[PDB]
Amino acid sequence: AAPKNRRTIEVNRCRRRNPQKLIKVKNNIDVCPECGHLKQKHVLCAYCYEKVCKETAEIRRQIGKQEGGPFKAPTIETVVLYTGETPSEQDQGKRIIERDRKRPSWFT
Amino acid sequence: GKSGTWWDEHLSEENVPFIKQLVSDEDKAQLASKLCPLKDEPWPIHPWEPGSFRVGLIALKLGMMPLWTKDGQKHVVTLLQVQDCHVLKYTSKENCNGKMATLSVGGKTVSRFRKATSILEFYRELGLPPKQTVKIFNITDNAAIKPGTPLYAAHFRPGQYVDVTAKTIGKGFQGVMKRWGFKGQPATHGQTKTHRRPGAVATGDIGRVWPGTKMPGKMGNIYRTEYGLKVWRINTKHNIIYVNGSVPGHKNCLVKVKDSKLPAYKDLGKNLPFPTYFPDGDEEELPEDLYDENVCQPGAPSITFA
Amino acid sequence: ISHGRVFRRMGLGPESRIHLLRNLLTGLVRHERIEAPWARVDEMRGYAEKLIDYGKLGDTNERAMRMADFWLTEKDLIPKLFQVLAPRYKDQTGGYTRMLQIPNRSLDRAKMAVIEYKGNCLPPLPLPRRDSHLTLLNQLLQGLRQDLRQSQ
Amino acid sequence: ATFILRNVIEGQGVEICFELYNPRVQEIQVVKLEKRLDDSLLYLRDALPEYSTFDVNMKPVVQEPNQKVPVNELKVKMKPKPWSKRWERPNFNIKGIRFDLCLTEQQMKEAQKWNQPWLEFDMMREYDTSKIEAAIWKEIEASKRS
Amino acid sequence: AIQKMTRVRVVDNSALGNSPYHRAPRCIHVYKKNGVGKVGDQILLAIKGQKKKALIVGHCMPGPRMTPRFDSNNVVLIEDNGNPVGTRIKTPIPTSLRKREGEYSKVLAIAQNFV
RNA sequence: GCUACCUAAGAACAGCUAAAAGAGCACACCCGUCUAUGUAGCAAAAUAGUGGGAAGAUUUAUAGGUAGAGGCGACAAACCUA
RNA sequence: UCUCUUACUUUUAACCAGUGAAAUUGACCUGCCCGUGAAGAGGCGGGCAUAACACAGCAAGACGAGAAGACCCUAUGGAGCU
RNA sequence: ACCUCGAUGUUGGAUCAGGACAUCCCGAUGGUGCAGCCGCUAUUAAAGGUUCGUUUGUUCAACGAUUAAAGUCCUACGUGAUCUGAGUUCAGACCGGAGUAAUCCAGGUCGGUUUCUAUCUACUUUCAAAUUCCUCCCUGUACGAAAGGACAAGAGAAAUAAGGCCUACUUCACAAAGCGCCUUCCCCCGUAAAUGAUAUCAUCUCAACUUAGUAUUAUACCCACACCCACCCAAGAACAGGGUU
Ligand SMILES: [Mg+2]
Ligand SMILES: [Mg+2]
Ligand SMILES: [Mg+2]
Ligand SMILES: [Mg+2]
Ligand SMILES: [Mg+2]
Ligand SMILES: [Mg+2]
Ligand SMILES: [Mg+2]
Ligand SMILES: [Mg+2]
Ligand SMILES: [Mg+2]
Ligand SMILES: [Mg+2]
Ligand SMILES: [Mg+2]
Ligand SMILES: [Mg+2]
Ligand SMILES: [Mg+2]
Ligand SMILES: [Mg+2]
Ligand SMILES: [Mg+2]
Ligand SMILES: [Mg+2]
Ligand SMILES: [Mg+2]
Ligand SMILES: [Mg+2]
Ligand SMILES: [Mg+2]
Ligand SMILES: [Mg+2]
Ligand SMILES: [Mg+2]
Ligand SMILES: [Mg+2]
Ligand SMILES: [Mg+2]
Ligand SMILES: [Mg+2]
Ligand SMILES: [Mg+2]
Ligand SMILES: [Mg+2]
Ligand SMILES: [Mg+2]
Ligand SMILES: [Mg+2]
Ligand SMILES: [Mg+2]
Ligand SMILES: [Mg+2]
Ligand SMILES: [Zn+2]
Repeated sequence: AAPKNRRTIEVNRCRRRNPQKLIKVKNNIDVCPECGHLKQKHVLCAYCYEKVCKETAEIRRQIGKQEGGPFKAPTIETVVLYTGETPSEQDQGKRIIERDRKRPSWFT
Repeated sequence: GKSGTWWDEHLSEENVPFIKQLVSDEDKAQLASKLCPLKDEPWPIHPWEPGSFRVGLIALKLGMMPLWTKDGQKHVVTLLQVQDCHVLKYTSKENCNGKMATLSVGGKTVSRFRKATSILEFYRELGLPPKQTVKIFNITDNAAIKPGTPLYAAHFRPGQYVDVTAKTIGKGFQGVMKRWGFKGQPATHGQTKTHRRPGAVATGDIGRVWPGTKMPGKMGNIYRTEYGLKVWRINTKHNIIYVNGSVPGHKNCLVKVKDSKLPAYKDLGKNLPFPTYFPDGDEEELPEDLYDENVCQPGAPSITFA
Repeated sequence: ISHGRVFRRMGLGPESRIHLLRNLLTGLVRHERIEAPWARVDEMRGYAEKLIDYGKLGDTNERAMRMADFWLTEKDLIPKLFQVLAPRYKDQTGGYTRMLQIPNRSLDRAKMAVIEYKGNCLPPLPLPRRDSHLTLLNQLLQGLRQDLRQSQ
Repeated sequence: ATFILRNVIEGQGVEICFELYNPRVQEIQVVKLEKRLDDSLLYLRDALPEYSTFDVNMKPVVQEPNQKVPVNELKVKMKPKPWSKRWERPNFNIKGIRFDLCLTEQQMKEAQKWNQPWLEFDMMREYDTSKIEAAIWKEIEASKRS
Repeated sequence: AIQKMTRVRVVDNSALGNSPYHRAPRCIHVYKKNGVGKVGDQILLAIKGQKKKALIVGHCMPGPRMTPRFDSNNVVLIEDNGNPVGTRIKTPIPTSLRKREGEYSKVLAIAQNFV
């Protein structure tokens, strides 16, 4: 195929400036009760997500430091702790993984 | 600006089931209130006339079950269940087109949270829960029925040809061979990218193509009217219609069944209820199943030839 | 035309798709938290439900043992799955593996999601909590409920 | 519900497709109740005629309905290699064909390439029928009682 | 379905189909509007380099429900006018051909077994 | 230095049948009869088999010589840096 | 291969993120019929036609794109063979 | 040789069809060297088909089996920005001939690269009111000398195209198709005849009118202006379509 003429700037404007190709304005942006870093409906907040991801990464680091080599997988449940907090009576058969910081207010 | 919202947005964990149960009881009470339309204020019933028509019904296509007759042949019937069928409004002759009157009939019941404001206002003024689809039947003048009466599947009797129309299964943007049924080029006979190509579309002297040229595109997403559908069995408890043949559409969909307009079946509804089958004024209880004088009943003691 | 058909294709065929789903299932059994596209995590949850069901059905069964040995390429996860995740859901049926949607990825901007089992020693994800039962609409609904209860 | 009966009549295979629910059927009688190693005997068309040949005037054997339905573990040979379908493919799963006196080792080796070990552990494609079976059993019991 | 150029076996007791030949008899034309032949149709069969009519008494594809399904294509020879060629039919003939009774009266009479 | 020819010193060819062989099938290897993909492609000539040869008129690493009123040529007016 | 095509996977197909062409372009606010013209008109006469703007497929026309045609003819312009 | 050698791709076949009658047919007339089924002449009507195959390179041409037919012409001797060159427009060679040789053959043969991402117009269900063969009482009747067989009506089974289905057969399975199943309803202008004057008979009327003699001013899909984050879908390229009690 080969054009016989040339498209004009008016045709280009009518083709690229149509409301179909323009980005639509979404109305799903709100605020978050906690922290508040501009979230969206049906979507988790990025701030708390990053916080829990960092916490899970630290817990996995501690577990790997306690386990040592690969190919382990204990046959008992696990429970994480923080500064202080004596182990309860119903947490005897579970693996204790203590950290080195205070307990956050969003983890009970 | 105003953002999107629904019905279960600003509710707690102990209010959504309460609202669901409340609206369920409300719609059940509204459906049970419109059970005896004859004892209220019914319109005067006119006798049957040879030059008149009646209003159809709205059913739901369940499935297709085989059926046998008494002579040994095997036919095919389709299940059409009528869940909830009522009349919405009534339009006079001098307000639609000056020819024949119309009736607004709705399909099965739905929820009140996913409908328009005008629809909810209309269904509140009428007194019935909202419906999925709305159909219109062209009737005469003496067949005027008061809006708000239940319509059961017992309105039809075994021995009448009806017409069922619905939305067929869409195939989307498909090729031309599967759509219009055009033949194709050979396979491995040295063909270079032409196994499913239409080829020519017009001629070289006209300089264009005709609009009535069969070309690939969307097909199947349309309503098709089926003719010549004889009923063989009428159910009363579950309200199931046994129409012969196939129904254009998929399963669990709302159809539109009405009387036939073929010239071979002009005036054949003289032995049928012209207004609407009322289970209150009939002073009799019809059996659970109404069989035809040619279909082999399931309780037959093994028919034998002689 | 794909009416009534799921089985979202991912790899170069059914074998590659099943291998990727098995790898995702093994990773979910090990780390208990994996971020991946919505279709991948959906299929992973759909397979993990039946995996938990088969692990709860019994341990001495050869069928469940072979299925656990096939769907787990790390071996050590089989005793864990049979002695931790099976006695945990002894009171539940098929209510587990909660799915939560995350925004996008900082690489190709793809829709992803994170799923995890119930309980979980790891801190729970920020669940989209509903409104409290003290707002105007909730208080009006509670008042209407109390009114209809006292009137009945 | 239909079923096909295979039988050789005067050196000619006749296959009738009856119906379990048909008004023309008079009475269904079982001559010999027994199971086999396969749930679909569609490979009898390519087998020897002496296996699918049964006497039409045979006397039905009567037994008690508590023998757990004895299974007949009898292998059937096959005609050369102009068969009807490729029964050597693993997707059919047939354990009643003698591949030692009909096919060689190279043919089996090249036919085992279409084996799908992942299909046996698909899990999601398994149709677990238990609650529906209990429901239909309760329904048929309630219909038979009164 | 018996169409054209089909290697069919004669099941009659005549001197044409039972005689050995270096080429199997094949059909060349079907007396029907379309090119699909079912049980109870007249077709042309070339036996020993000749031109003789034939009658389909049992193909191999399953038609309706209450019908037999033969493993081999059974065809009984027939002339122009209603006079069969063979006199002994050893192969069984289905009972679906008895609904005619007018054009194949002798073919159903010279038969033996029926299914 | 790609290709035609020649010269000196080297290397390559599993396995089976090996009839004694310018024997056969067949790895690596030499050339490319056909299908399918592209002709601004991976490529100013590619991708798999169906292909012929593969103990010799076979292929190849190194070095030298034959050039236009000519070189070479198991003769295609074929090749002599797309 | 066909009567008569069909069931699935990949490349590919439709959207999102960026690098990002080549051929080609007198300008276009670019519909159809009849008739005319350098003899085959979307721009000429008479009629029919008409709110505007993108996406997804096919070729009927714009005698569409690539090679100052290799076929026919001219050249007191060449070359090969005998 | 009138635009076309700063380029108009050339015979068929597959797919796709449009228009025209100088019409093979089913619709309707008159005559016959029309005794009835087989034929011919002249008129109106295009809503369709125009087969299954062989070999020779074919649009040409040859032969086997049907019904009403295997109809004609134009659309760049229709269609290569869709497909193949079997030859036709090259470079090689072989047979025969002309020619000292070179060289050539409307004499024959073997094989002889088939490139384009759609710019513009225009298209993407126009929703629909089909056609026909055979058999059964009439039928072995009018008719001839004998062969044979209808005009018309009623009923039952069937072929092409279109509109749908998975539950029963197949492809093989939480789906989609055909090899299986249902339906398809109205005509179309050319004669045969009363009265009547012009032309007191007679006269069917490019006079005023009466009968077949115009179907139809036809009937069903589909016609609520705005709740929309998200999930699902028999809906679907995006968008759009339906449900979330
Ligand atoms: Mg094809
Ligand atoms: Mg191809
Ligand atoms: Mg090519
Ligand atoms: Mg992919
Ligand atoms: Mg077969
Ligand atoms: Mg050489
Ligand atoms: Mg050798
Ligand atoms: Mg060799
Ligand atoms: Mg030479
Ligand atoms: Mg992009
Ligand atoms: Mg001028
Ligand atoms: Mg013009
Ligand atoms: Mg122009
Ligand atoms: Mg020039
Ligand atoms: Mg001169
Ligand atoms: Mg000169
Ligand atoms: Mg000079
Ligand atoms: Mg010179
Ligand atoms: Mg000129
Ligand atoms: Mg020219
Ligand atoms: Mg030009
Ligand atoms: Mg050009
Ligand atoms: Mg005419
Ligand atoms: Mg042919
Ligand atoms: Mg042409
Ligand atoms: Mg063209
Ligand atoms: Mg091309
Ligand atoms: Mg060759
Ligand atoms: Mg476009
Ligand atoms: Mg233009
Ligand atoms: Zn937050």
